[PDB]
Amino acid sequence: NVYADSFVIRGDEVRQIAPGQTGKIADYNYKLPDDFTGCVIAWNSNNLD
Amino acid sequence: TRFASVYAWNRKRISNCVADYSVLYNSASFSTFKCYGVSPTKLNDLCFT
Ligand SMILES: CCCCC/C=C\C/C=C\CCCCCCCC(=O)O
Repeated sequence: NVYADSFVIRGDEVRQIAPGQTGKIADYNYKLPDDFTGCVIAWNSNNLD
Repeated sequence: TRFASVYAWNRKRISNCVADYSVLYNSASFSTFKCYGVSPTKLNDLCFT
């Protein structure tokens, strides 16, 4: 059951995309479960955005 | 305004206050934040000595 979720954030908030993290993004915007099975991918897009 | 040098680092005591770090969500962004003997998601329900 494959799903792909996409969005944009700033550079130093990429560390908050993990199962057990706290902060502005992990609290009010996007949270991952503790029993997560998947992969997390990010890359710089300073040219486009 | 000005921080100390690494060889002569500083140290101050914190006591008699309430730890509410949500007030930092609009002023400061941290590239590094790691905790060791506790979980980041449990800091809201504890008391410190
Ligand atoms: C100088 C006051 C010290 C605070 C009182 C001491 C301990 C309180 C408990 C944990 C420290 C809070 C970390 C704040 C930075 C995390 C911000 C974030 O969520 O990204």
